[PDB]
Formats: sequence, structure tokens, C-alpha cells
Amino acid sequence: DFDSLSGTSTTWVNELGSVMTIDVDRKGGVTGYYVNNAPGTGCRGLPYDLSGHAHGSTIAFSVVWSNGIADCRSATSWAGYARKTFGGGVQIVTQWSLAFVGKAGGKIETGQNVFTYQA
Amino acid sequence: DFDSLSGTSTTWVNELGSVMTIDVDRKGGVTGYYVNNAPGTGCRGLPYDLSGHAHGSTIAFSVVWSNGIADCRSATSWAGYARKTFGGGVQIVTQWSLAFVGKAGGKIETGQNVFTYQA
Ligand SMILES: O=C(O)CCCC[C@@H]1SC[C@@H]2NC(=O)N[C@@H]21
Ligand SMILES: O=C(O)CCCC[C@@H]1SC[C@@H]2NC(=O)N[C@@H]21
Repeated sequence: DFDSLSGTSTTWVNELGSVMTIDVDRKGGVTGYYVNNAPGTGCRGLPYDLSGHAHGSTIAFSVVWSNGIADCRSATSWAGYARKTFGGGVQIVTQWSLAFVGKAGGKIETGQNVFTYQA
Repeated sequence: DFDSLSGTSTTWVNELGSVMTIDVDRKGGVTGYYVNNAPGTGCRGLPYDLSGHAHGSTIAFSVVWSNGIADCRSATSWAGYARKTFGGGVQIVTQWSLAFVGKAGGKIETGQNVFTYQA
């Protein structure tokens, strides 16, 4: 569940080794910072503002990749559900969409990210 | 350009006839309301809180379908870019990811919405 995190600072890591530390409030508001480490992508290592909402078994959150130190001219939004693991707490299983305004003006890619809890 | 919407509050319609009012602050933060009017979907005709972030010509925002009136046990997140139409106006081209929990566990649908500025 995501209500079972109300006012808790939680770090998570996905299969590409990106890390996010989200702050879920009482109401379900998510705030936090995301750190990208995915090979073949920009803005790796530095922290980016993250915001969205959690409720029950589902969550959605967003990161624009400008932090006033590296601008990738892009944005990522995740929608995902809670998958409980056999003694590994819960996971956030997601699909992302990354838009970028680069060379070919605008483009949009999609992929799967699975985020594992780290106490 | 999305930076040019700082301190504005603008209205947008997608092809499904869903609506969003989006408040953009000085530092690019997006807050506002989504009203789903998409056929064959739940949580229709009701206002849901949306948050996100805009910068240059990219935007990302999400909506959990739980406002404490109607809860469809789902969450959507959008990412995309500002396009200038030949028509003369401006759209937000986006990919969305709908996460929901159903008959046998968590699921994730995906699709494309194009949002049109109402003046
Ligand atoms: O390279 C960019 O334009 C900004 C960073 C993009 C990294 C993407 S976002 C989706 C995927 N999951 C991650 O953890 N990182 C990559
Ligand atoms: O049916 C649900 O579980 C909640 C409403 C989902 C509506 C989706 S969000 C993506 C797409 N774009 C819209 O404007 N409506 C649908």
C-alpha cells in the first residue's frame, strides 16, 4: 500500500540503477528528488525535483530534467502500481514516457521501470 | 514556450474531450485540475488535482483518480512537448501511462493525448 508510507522519507532504486527519495505526506502528496544513472542518457548523477501523488496501490510522479546545473531539455512521467515481494517489502512497477525537445524538435520514448524499496 | 506561461492559468482540451486548467509558477511548477470525459473510463466529469513541472518546451504531469468523491484505483502520468500548429495556435503533444489494479493484479495501459489551448 502507498497510504502505509504517509509522512515517510523512502529511497528506491530501479533496474537501470537510478535512485529516487520521495516524501509521501498524509494526504498522498509526493515530493522528492530523482538521480538518473541509466546508460546512454543525460543529466546522470545530479538530483532533479520530483512531484506527484500516491493513493492505495497506485502512484504517478514527474521529473523535468533541469536543476539549474544540467538541462537535458526533456521530461519523464511514471505511472505504476504496488507489487509486494516475498520478504522484500513492496515494489513500484511502472511505465515511463520521456519527451525531449532536442535536434528533431519534439520526440517521445516509452519504457518499463521497476523500483525496489531500500530501507 | 512553457517558460512563457509562468504565473498564468491556461485551459486545454484533448481529442477525448477531457479538460485541464494548469497553473504554472515562476519556478516552472504545474498545479491545477484534470476533468476526465474519456468514453469507456471511470471517474468522469469530476475534478482531480494534477501536479507536475514544465521547462522550455517540455512538460510532465500526473493525476491519481482519487479525490475522495470517486476512486477508480488508478493513476495517470503524461509527458510531452509544446508544438506550434500551421493552423496558427499551439498544442501539447503527450504520451500517457495509465496504471490500475484489476481482476488479477496490477496492469498498465498506454496511449497518446494531444491537448489544444482554449482562449
Ligand atoms: O537523458 C535525459 O534526457 C534525462 C534523463 C533521462 C533518463 C531516463 S527517464 C526514464 C528512464 N529511467 C531512468 O531511471 N532513467 C531513464
Ligand atoms: O478510468 C479510470 O480508471 C480513470 C480515468 C482515466 C482516464 C484516462 S487518463 C488517460 C486518458 N486521457 C484522458 O483524458 N482520459 C484517459
